Amino acid sequence: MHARSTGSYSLVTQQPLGGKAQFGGQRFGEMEVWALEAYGAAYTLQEMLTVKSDDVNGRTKMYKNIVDGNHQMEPGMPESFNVLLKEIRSLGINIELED
Amino acid sequence: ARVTVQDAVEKIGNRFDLVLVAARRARQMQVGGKDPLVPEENDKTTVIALREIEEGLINNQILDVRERQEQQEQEAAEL
Amino acid sequence: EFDAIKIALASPDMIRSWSFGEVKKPETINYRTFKPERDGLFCARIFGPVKDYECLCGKYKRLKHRGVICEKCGVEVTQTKVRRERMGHIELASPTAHIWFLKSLPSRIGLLLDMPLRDIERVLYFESYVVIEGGMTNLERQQILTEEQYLDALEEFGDEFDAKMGAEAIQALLKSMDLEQECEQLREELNETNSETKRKKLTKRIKLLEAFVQSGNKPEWMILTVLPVLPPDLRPLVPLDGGRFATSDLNDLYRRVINRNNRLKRLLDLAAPDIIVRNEKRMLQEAVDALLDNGRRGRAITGSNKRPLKSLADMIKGKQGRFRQNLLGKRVDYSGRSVITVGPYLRLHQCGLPKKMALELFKPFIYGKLELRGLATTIKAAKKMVEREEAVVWDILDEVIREHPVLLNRAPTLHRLGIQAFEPVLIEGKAIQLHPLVCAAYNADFDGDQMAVHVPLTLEAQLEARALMMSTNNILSPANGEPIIVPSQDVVLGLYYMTRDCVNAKGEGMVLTGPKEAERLYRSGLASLHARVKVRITEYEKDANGELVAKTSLKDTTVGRAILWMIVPKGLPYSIVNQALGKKAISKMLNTCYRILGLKPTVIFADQIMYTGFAYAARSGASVGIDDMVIPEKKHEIISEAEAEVAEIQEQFQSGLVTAGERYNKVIDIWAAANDRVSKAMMDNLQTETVINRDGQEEKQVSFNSIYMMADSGARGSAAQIRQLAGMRGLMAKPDGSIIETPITANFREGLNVLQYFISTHGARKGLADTALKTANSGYLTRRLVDVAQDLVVTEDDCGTHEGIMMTPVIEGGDVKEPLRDRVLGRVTAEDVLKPGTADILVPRNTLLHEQWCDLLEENSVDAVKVRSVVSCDTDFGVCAHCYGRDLARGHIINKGEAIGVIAAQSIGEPGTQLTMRSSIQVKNKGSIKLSNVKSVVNSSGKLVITSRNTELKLIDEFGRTKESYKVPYGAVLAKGDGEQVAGGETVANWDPHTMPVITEVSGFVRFTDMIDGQTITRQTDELTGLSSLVVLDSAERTAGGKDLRPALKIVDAQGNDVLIPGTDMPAQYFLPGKAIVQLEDGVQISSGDTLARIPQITGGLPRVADLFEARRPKEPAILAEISGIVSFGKETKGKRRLVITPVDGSDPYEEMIPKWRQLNVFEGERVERGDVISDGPEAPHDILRLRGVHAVTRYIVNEVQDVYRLQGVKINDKHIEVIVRQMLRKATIVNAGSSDFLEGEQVEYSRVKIANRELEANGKVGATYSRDLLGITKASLATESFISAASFQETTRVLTEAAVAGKRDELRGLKENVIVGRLIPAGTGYAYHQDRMRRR
DNA sequence: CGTCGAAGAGATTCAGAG
DNA sequence: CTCTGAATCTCTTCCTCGTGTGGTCAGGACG
RNA sequence: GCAGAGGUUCUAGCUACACCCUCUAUAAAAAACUAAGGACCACACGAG
Ligand SMILES: NCc1c[nH]c2nc(N)[nH]c(=O)c12
Ligand SMILES: [Mg+2]
Repeated sequence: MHARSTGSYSLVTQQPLGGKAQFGGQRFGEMEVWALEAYGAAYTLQEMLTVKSDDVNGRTKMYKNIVDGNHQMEPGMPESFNVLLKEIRSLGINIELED
Repeated sequence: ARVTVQDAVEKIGNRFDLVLVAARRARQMQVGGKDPLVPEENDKTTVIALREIEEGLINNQILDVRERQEQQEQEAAEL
Repeated sequence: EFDAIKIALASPDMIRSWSFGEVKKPETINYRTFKPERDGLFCARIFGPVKDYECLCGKYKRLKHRGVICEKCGVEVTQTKVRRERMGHIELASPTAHIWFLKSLPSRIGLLLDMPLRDIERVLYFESYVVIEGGMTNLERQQILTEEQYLDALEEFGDEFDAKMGAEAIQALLKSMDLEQECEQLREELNETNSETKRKKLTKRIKLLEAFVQSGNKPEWMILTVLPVLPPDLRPLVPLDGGRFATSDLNDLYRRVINRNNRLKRLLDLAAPDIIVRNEKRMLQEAVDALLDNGRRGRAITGSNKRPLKSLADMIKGKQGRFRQNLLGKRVDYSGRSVITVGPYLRLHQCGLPKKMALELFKPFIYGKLELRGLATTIKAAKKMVEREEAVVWDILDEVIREHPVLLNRAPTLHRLGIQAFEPVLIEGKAIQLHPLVCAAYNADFDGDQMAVHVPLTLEAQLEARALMMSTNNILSPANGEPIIVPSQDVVLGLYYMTRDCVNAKGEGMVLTGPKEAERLYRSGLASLHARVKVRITEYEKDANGELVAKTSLKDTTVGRAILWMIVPKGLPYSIVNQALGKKAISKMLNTCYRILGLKPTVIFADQIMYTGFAYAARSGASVGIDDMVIPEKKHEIISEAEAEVAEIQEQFQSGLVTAGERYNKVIDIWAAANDRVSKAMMDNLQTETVINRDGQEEKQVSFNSIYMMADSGARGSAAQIRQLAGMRGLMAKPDGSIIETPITANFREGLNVLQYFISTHGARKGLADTALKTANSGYLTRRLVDVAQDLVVTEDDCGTHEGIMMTPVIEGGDVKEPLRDRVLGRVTAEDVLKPGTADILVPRNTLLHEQWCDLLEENSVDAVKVRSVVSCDTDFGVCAHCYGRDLARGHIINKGEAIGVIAAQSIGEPGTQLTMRSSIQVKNKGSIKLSNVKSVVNSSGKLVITSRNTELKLIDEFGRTKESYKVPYGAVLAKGDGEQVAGGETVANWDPHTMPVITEVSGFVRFTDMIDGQTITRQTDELTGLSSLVVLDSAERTAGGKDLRPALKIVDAQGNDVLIPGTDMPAQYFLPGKAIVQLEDGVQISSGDTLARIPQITGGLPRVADLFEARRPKEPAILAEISGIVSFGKETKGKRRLVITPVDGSDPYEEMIPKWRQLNVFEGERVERGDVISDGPEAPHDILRLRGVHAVTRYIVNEVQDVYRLQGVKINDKHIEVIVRQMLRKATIVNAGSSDFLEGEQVEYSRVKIANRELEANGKVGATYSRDLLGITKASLATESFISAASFQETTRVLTEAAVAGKRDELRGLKENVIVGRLIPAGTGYAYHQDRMRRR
């Protein structure tokens, strides 16, 4: 038994940090995303991917929303994507986002 | 408490429209101060919406009409 | 919020625009002082402050000082998160070429200059001059020069021009050339080109040039001059570990690059000799190459411990890169893990949960509820009381747990049902309980398996895990309509033991009032559980529409069956709980209950059946004892007689009568026969041998042996395993795939010898080693299938099209494998299916076919029904609802939006775990023989003789359904005639398989056309027939003189005239194939059916499915007829046989080269049709698609996959195969450009070209013609619409380079490009929101 | 006191005859 | 002689979750 | 922190997303508000 709710995060801000002696969340692996996509469930997928895992302005917002009484969501955008953008931008390849 | 939701999805055929039309009803019961029309009994605010939909008291049109009436009432106070 | 992303090659000015500072000092930090160095790789001034709102000198420490750069330390005070966003750049002293744009497969820097890769490799590494600005010389601008040759050129040419060196030379060459200039001359050269290979190379180059000139790129940009550095916090860094700060990361590479650059700068300002500057520049280039991608060269730069240190390109691609480790599979909070427990009591909509786990999962909810109660003033007090674990906290926890579903997720979730929802029920202990009936969809044992518990937080997630994911919502699996909650092990055995009959048990022949009284008469012990009695039952009927009709008849059954009646709902009839009730009967009972009663009265029934099964399997005491496994008495005699037979064969071999191989085969066959005999003896002594009294003499009755009851009921084990428990084990296989001569003659109840165990261990080792490869290959196949479809969503409700693929029952010659009532059910017809009475429309053209329709189809007995399928749908970016048919999960038409792209990929890749990795034909039943498209000729014996091989033997009864199909050889002799009723048991076709008959279409004399005895046919003396038999010399064996002539037979009359084929002027010419043994002579009449020449004569594993989907060309592809015409030859196999086919209407430019060793089943007098086979052999998917349309490749690539999947017994509905087929042939090629702007040679997506030509035809101008194309899954996925959709699947470097060079912007719109970004996926409930947002634009 | 194997596609190689 | 196909060389990928132990730079003076 | 300053406590507690209170030169009367630094590699183990 290991279950955790909140705790320390990693450098890439993927919060669970790996289930072990140190606190960790079980990996919502690659196949589980497909298993979610097979159903019509997308909101739970979004909350598995953004608010729960890595969104610095999502975690600290919903930890206050839940204790307040309303179960809302704000997606933000994962820090891992802001890491991939840097790891490609530092390669001599300019990758950006339109608007 | 409801275990099988097949009765509800007959009212809202998509069953993807059912979740989106019940989330608004649940929000109007958690954040918004409105009271459920179904007699509440110990149940949380997320199955009360499904219970209302089962009775046919709520669909994708009734809640829109109600929010339009709320908008009109707010317009009345604006003078 | 923001539109799609775009990717383009980074300009040297843009890098300067990005960076905030400039790094000049290699050292990251001072070891003595924690604060970073001013010019170091970690820098406070460049990459922001180290701590929040704090400078380095400590002058300012509060928010009121924010935004003011301190002048003492020099760091602009701001938050710390700016340390993951700012960037820095190094100024290289010598221009350095990118490695991604040099060592990649097409090598764009080489394709852009049209020079070999090796020359660029040489000049880039400072060992060979390349001429720049040759001028009026004998040295070209693309010329490669050698050091000594360069010196000689200097001595020879006095003009000031000189070949440069290094990456600067390549940069200057790139700058000098004009991209727009070469395009016109390349187009002219392509037009003047006489060959297609050179023109193809030219098309590649011109496409690269056009891509460069369209997007905003400058070729000079491939050689970076300023190089950016990653932000400091992006470096993994080292945690305080006692004062080491040690780990292998990028910082080593960045330090070495900076050191090399600084040395180069110092040497350049020191006026060093060229021999040293060149070496320094080469070292700098090697360092930059290693930094960008460590290992693209032969040498892999490695730090300490001799391990290849990671580089930037190694942290994007692969299972360790971001795209598959940190973007797709993010680890989540609010999780948990524990071992499994039976959890029998909880209903199938709820599962157990330890208190010590549910307390930690729902912590914020507990805090909120405590705040609402007023127990805790602040969050601190709430945390304290939660850690106290006092009485109030548990009461609060029993509130937030009431109606809050949780997701019980199994570890290897192969298919959709892997992760389901449950309602928690708090229990003590430390294990997660689980309803037993759902321990099958999970494929979850109880030998210490581990499930993970997730939690939905938002209100939408709670409602979704209730309306889609609750275990009571997915009863039927998406792969097939059959239920997935079939009772598995103990409940089925209990029901089987309940529903039986012993011919004499207490309470026999009595009359019972009803089940209410039967349960009492059994509980009292006055009557045994099995006893044939007479009871009355209120059988309720739904025959009246929407009404329940109650009929009560005194039915005869057992007490046990009568007790079971009360559990079943009222609607079901009584003809289901009356039989023996094995396992398949129970599953069918559940299916019928769901079909005719809905879902709500089936969940209750399936929950109640488990209780009854467990309760009456506990009272049974079904134990296994040694005396159960009876050894048949006949076994010893069978063993002795088999030993005698093998000894006889051994003595024969020692006498030389038989060969070693023949004796080995005989021994194997006799041992197999003996094994089957002993197995039959044991089975007959196991099931029937029970004998008891019927109040009189002895009577026979099916056994009550426990081992037999665990096999007949299907609870666990089959007859094959029992064969290993009582009878002999049989013959075992050697590790190399051979069968050992001596089988193991000992069972498991008996002792097993030492040798008979050392032999047995081979199979166990092989089977256990195959797990570690079956799973490893099934995973990859599933991943490819998922990432190839990945985007199919049912967006439109009706295509409105008309054409649909045909559907017919499939028979291999035995019993019908699949009736038309099985495949067709769940789909929608294309054209109006007609009653066998003509001009009668039984069912309209566009009605869905449910059970009440399939039942009607059975009455009329129709074999061919057109069905719309997703291959012929015309809706772009998504299949239709009607074109897809029944959802197969809920018995209604699929809703508008369900993500069907991933469902099929999961349902096909799921059975990849249990799937194994590796004369005279007698009729089955009486009926009439029908031969489709046959040309029968009556032989001398009077037996029916088919002309062509394509005719197939089929039997037709009064219903017209083909009971069987038989493949028959070309020109064979058949015992029975066509259109004649035949009896069962007797063979309709008899022939010698070794001999290949060669018959003629019509009767007449034989004339040896273009034939000379000794040139094309050399008469070989036959010692058996007593006459020298004309043997045709082989094409590669006969002389070249006879090669020019074509050995043929002509039909002629008695006078000498040539008899023409009926219909065609040219007389019939029969070419005698090589090594043909013709009994008749030149000038002897041929009987139509007599054999002129007597010529002596898949892998159901996973690789077959993989090769099928991959569209791999078979080893020996059978050639086909491109256009209908008459067969003709143009050469005499001068290196290769030549074939020319010309239509009678239009002249032909198409001539086919044929290998000389391929047999030609066609004759030059025969006229072929389009799509007709020329040479026999395996077919290629590529050939079929471009010869017989698109509808024909489906009927093959689905039939073959189903053939592979039928052997193992697994069932997968056809539409799941068909959507993968549709995703395969999505790319199309245009034959002629027409009025559209597409270049004729380019490949464009089928949807784009279809929409473009339709829009063009909306105006006067005509659209563009297109030719369909087929691509394998692993190549179609890599060439998808979006670059980021294929850059996370495979080959990241190539995909990213190709996207960056062309400036290929994205559009999202997929299911992975939205998962990566982290927004609503356009698959399920988010489809409405995405639709809306699209409407906004 | 900071400071200096397999296996398969694809792109090169390469070839053979009329 | 110049593609024609036919060898021949090069890059890629080869499941998915956990439970645990242990070991590990960089780069030692230097003024 | 009404702006500046100080602050009960329930680590630390004008930013981390923060937040509130009283007071007028400097700390002291009071309740309600949050959740932190952890890389790589070998060996063994379990399950599908
Ligand atoms: N730490 C001193 C103090 C006591 N109460 C407080 N309340 C708030 N909002 N912030 C604080 O800093 C304090
Ligand atoms: Mg297990």
